[PDB]
Amino acid sequence: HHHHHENLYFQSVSGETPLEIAVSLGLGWNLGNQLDAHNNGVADETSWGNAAATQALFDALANAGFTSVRIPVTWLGHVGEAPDYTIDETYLNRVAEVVGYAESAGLNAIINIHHDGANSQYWLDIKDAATDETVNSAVKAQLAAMWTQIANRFADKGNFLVFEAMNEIHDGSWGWGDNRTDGGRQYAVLNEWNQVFVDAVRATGGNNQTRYLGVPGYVTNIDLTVENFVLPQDVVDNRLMVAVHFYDPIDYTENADNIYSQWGHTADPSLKADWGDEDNVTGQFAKMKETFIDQGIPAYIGEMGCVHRADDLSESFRLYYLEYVCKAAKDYGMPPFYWDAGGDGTGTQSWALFNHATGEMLNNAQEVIDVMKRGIFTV
Ligand SMILES: [Cl-]
Ligand SMILES: [Cl-]
Ligand SMILES: [Mg+2]
Ligand SMILES: [Mg+2]
Ligand SMILES: [Mg+2]
Ligand SMILES: [Mg+2]
Repeated sequence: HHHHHENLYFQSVSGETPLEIAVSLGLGWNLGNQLDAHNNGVADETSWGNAAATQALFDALANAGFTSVRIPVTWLGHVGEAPDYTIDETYLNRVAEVVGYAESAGLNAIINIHHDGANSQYWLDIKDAATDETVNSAVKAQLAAMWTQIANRFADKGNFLVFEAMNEIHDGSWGWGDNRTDGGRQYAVLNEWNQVFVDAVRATGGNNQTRYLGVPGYVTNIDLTVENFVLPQDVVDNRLMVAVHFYDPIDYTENADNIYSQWGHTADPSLKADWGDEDNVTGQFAKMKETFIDQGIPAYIGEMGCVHRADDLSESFRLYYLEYVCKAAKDYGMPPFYWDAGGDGTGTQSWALFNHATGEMLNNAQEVIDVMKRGIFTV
């Protein structure tokens, strides 16, 4: 019995133990294909199928019963040259607008560095940082300078606001590259980068000294995280959370080849992926519980989800999958954040639950939201 009263007032992340931190984060949602979107080398919020995000969206998320929103942010084309790596002020203001929508609606919020790290193809380059100390130093300098500016811009915000160091770091091969054969250097470099982020945020002082921060393992993969992640040193206890992503089995959840329409024990074998059923969900989450949660280290599932099926029978399996994964997340100590890429809600690969500009629910989103809420908020 370590729990304590929450003698505060405004919405916030809170708690010292993994399970209490998870309660405060509740059920999450990602503002996807939004501030993460980029085109022609520059972040471009409206270029990947969404109109600009609004307060109306965040009010709708809160009314629907979400607790927290992850706001992926791509900064490409909005950061100056070394040594200052100055962030364009208007873009930073836009990030602050979206954070403010979440704050106003009584939601927790996570902001990050997102597609700057995509595939090691831009400045945030693990492949070359692991072989060239000059590159590693430049990456760290940019990471520290950017996070100093972001932290300073949000220094007045309370603990509703979380900073997540970066997104999905890999050398191009998505976890099956030189990270497997190089003796551990890439894993060590990512751990160093997370330490640089923590140090830079904490050095700004004030509220940033005690803010909850998210730090990922390699390619946000559960196995590579439990095997190789090292928790950074910190000046305060219990304010670093391990970030993982979970889409298993991606062939089903994203429906790439439009052939796997069922999932789990009752699925027809000819209509399902050949792996990744219920035992994979609990088996993977058990690794996170054994390595982190049970050792006092909080963790969260920064992205999860499953695309819509227009067919009634297939959609039943999608709702079952989402309900099963959310209930397992609750049982194993991690808040899940659903991946909502928005768009128009048509086609065979739609993640959208809300129109990102009007806040209106799309198609059967209410039923999807209800099953996810049942996993998190119902015993
Ligand atoms: Cl109690
Ligand atoms: Cl499996
Ligand atoms: Mg073009
Ligand atoms: Mg500035
Ligand atoms: Mg390069
Ligand atoms: Mg040198």
